[PDB]
Amino acid sequence: VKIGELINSLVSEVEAIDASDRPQGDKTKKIKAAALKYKNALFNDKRKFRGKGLEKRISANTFNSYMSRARKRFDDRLHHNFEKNVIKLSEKYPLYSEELSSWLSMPAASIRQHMSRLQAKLKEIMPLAEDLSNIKIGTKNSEAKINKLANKYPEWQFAISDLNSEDWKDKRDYLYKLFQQGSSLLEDLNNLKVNHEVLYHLQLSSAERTSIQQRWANVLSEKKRNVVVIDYPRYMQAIYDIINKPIVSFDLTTRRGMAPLAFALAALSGRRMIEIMLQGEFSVAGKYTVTFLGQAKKRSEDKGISRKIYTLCDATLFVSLVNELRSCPAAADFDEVIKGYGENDTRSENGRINAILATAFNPWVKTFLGDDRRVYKDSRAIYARIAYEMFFRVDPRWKNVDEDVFFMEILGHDDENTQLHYKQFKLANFSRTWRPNVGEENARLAALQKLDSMMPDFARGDAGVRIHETVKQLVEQDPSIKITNSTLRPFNFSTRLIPRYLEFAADALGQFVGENGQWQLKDEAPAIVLP
Amino acid sequence: VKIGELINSLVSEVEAIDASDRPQGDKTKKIKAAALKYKNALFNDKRKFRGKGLEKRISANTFNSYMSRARKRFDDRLHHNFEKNVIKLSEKYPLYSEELSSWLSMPAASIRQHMSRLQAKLKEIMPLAEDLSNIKIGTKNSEAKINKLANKYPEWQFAISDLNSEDWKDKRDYLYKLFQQGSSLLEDLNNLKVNHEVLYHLQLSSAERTSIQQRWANVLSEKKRNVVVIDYPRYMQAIYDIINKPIVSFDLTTRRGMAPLAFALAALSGRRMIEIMLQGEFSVAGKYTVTFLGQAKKRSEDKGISRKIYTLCDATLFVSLVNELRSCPAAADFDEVIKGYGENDTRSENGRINAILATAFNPWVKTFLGDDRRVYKDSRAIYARIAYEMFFRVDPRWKNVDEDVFFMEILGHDDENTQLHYKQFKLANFSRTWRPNVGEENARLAALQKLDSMMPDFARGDAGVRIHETVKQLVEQDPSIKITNSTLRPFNFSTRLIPRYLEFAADALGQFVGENGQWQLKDEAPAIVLP
DNA sequence: CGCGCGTATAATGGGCAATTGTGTG
DNA sequence: CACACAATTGCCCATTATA
DNA sequence: CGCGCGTATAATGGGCAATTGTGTG
DNA sequence: CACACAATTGCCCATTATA
Repeated sequence: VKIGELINSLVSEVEAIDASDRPQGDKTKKIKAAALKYKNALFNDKRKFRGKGLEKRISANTFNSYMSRARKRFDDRLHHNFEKNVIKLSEKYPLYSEELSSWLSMPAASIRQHMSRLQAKLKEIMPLAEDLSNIKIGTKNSEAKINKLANKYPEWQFAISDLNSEDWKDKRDYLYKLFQQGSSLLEDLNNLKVNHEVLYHLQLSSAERTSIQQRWANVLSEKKRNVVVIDYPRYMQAIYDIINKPIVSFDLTTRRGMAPLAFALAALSGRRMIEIMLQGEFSVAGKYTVTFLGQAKKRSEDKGISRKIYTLCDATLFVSLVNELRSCPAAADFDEVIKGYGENDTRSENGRINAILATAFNPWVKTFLGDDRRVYKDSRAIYARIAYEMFFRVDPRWKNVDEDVFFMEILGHDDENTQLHYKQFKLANFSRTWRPNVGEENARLAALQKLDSMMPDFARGDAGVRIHETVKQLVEQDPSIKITNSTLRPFNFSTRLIPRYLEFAADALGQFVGENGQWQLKDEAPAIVLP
Repeated sequence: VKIGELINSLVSEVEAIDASDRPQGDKTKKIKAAALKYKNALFNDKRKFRGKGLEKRISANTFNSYMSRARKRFDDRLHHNFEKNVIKLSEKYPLYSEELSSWLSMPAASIRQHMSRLQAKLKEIMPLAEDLSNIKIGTKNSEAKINKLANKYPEWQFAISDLNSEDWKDKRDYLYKLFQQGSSLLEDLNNLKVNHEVLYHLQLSSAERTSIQQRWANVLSEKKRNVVVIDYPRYMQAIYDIINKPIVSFDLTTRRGMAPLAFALAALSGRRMIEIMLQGEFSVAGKYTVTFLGQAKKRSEDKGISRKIYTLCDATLFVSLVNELRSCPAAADFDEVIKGYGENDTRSENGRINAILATAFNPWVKTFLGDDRRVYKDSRAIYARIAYEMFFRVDPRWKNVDEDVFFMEILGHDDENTQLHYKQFKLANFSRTWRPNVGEENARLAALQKLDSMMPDFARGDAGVRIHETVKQLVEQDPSIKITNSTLRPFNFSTRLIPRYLEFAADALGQFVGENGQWQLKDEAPAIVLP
């Protein structure tokens, strides 16, 4: 292609197509495996291993991203030696042959889910048995302890609660059979190979993995040692000012047009770009709380669970702006953008979206905030700080839980660990009591001071006031609009006259000429407080 | 032994002794390995695998703790196939034969340190090369970028800064040789087996490991969902009250005696018990800051680094109470306690200490705080909360770093991850302005109200006032002392008279009789605010 | 963002011997 | 005061739980 | 407490075509 | 007003960086 490094797509299929025949072949297992590895080194090298110069090969990041891609291409395919095996275990472990055997003819997509769920259940044997190996099996304290502990270990309540009942001894010895069997099953379920043989060769390499994993580890470390202070009210204000402009007030016929609004909605809820723009689903729950579904990045739990999240302004107004944005022109292509551009588009549907919006949104954001350094996804980091500083010590929801739990749940994380990435911001001038503004107008006022004063004589007759009147009218509308030569020509004023005016109204309009056209001097102190 | 489950010690050596001959033997490698595994299953089973009932075997926790022990018994011993190998790599990679070969005849204890340091250095190639593969090797911007990047990657500055200098091309191509060689070295250094062959069999088992690792994961999770609120001033006070009692004021001829003071010192600095009691080393640095050395639990960096830590009261007074405690009787056995009790004592020197102090301190702590549930090491959790609530937004030390960095550094952790265990407490009524108290005396005052009033006629002559006078004198001393029958007999008062008095002074002394002897009604609201 | 592993300390309870506590002869 | 008997301290270790 | 791994999103820049901007014929 | 030429928008993708 044009400025491409690797013809990726072709490559990726050059193998999914090859390794689909290699397993199709009449030859058998021993050699097939021998040829699969082959295929991979074919894939592997092409991208970053052999016959590659230096400043022309892709990066470790681009390498692992592409690997994920190839690997993912086999998701729906399990190890050749799998089923053969699952059977062997049914035979080997009876009390678990209903579940084990219920797998076989099932999609891989849900075997994996059934196996980890089972592994999870089995992994709880060790502790559960230790708890019992400390409980008087007699009817003295059994009733209590049992119904307390039994109700403490869900998928066992059926065999636990059945200890102190119509039966006793025999139903007990039963468990130990579920134990000694499930305990060694796990030992085998853990060792059991699941995903397709190829995957085991489509891995980076200790060398490559280790050094990436350390690099990343370093990047987020320097990050926690470099906080960026934000001015709460300035920020909050600028956001509220976006939310007000009537939906029509701004252009939405361009991908960039919906940047301000997109970033804002994201800045108020803390949801991820994709979540806002596409698969997120909200419904009001209170003035500042809204229920959410469609958390992204979940390695399929399968479940379409809902989490109650905070909203930094009327949650109703929020759900409507999201329903708005999702409609206006710029956002209608989505049902097609997703479908991709051909058999060589390896991106995900969500990825296809990112291909469009990301470039449209980030640039706006930098201007919006002042400095460049930070991006769109900062709305999360920001939001999470606010939500914290705003509701941790107040909402009786977190009475008995620590801050980490808070960041986790508010973010949708499956462990309090990943929220270590979301703490790069510090708030300067925060008040649980902040409120927006009604308004004033530096702009028109200034242009006014030079109203009639020098407008009848600024030109031959009328002109002087007709331009000024126009410019005023035009500013009163958008107290933040940039008046250029192109802004006034559509109105029909002597071309050699407009610029003559701008050079004049230069200070009242707050514009200066840079190394090109006319611009607007910086307004206030960009939410990002300098060092 | 008496109530022991496994004769551990014997066992552990029954093998270090066996597997020391197994490698001594004239037979060779192939079979030796065959026999080592053998040895292990001998160790392994004896503790938790075969020929073991159920409620009589040890726990997964006791199992992994004991494994650590056995493993650690080989620390100073490397793989048989190691040296053989290190050589092969010197040959294989020249530019790294000085370091690789400098290993060989060296203690294992420092080879391991030399290898991870080298691995670390090599793991930085990937990124460093990518940075360069984006730098104009010409003298246009080289000087700047290079001296910026070169000074950014330490053990490379020698070969990096030497790019834009007396030389150019040849010294560059040099790096790529350090790169292509170090890059594949790592790939091999990572795969290289280091520690003794046995270790690879003295492992738990996916089944066993996975389920422990999940259990633990669960225990700390329920923990972050169960915070314990502490009353800042009550707590702080009770602590300051301990610090004041002149060193002589309390018994230190018993291990328990030094509990109050030990817990207090720990409560003021946030250091670990062992750190306080034995290997910690402090020197004042300011009113509230002190420098510390001897951080425990570090898997030898080798380095005796010092970290500046906070102190919750005069850091000078602090360092003196630590120098005090470390002396008084109860703490002098330490130089011998450490040596152990024989060849069958598998504990660590620090462990040997824990064997003594832990039981002596925890019980005091529970009474001290009110409820039982929590222990000694809570001083850390507490401290870290205070230090946070106390200095995060104030000490200009953390201007550009997030809370996690704070907890980390204040704790001595090697990663902001482990500080997720130290957040179980929440402070109720915290003020950066708290101050102790001068004093009052409910006790004596009350006993006073019943002074002469009814003392001359409380008994036959004198007695009435002589006992009361004594009891008063005795309380004025210790406004918190428990007056029992034994407290007054050494003074020589009619035995059938003391109890007659206590039954009387019962309410002024604030004592009641429980299901045994006389006790003291609870004082205030134990620092642990109820739910 | 979601999934996994071996080590170095602190904490709990048992079985005794010493000391605190009560009556009372 | 001294003696008999009830509890509670205090100890150190082998287990067991946590960072 | 300290040490390790594969995936699902968001962010950056290039090469063009369209539109904003300036002079001015 | 219409035309020539300077910049800046706006786009979507293949890379590359982050959670």
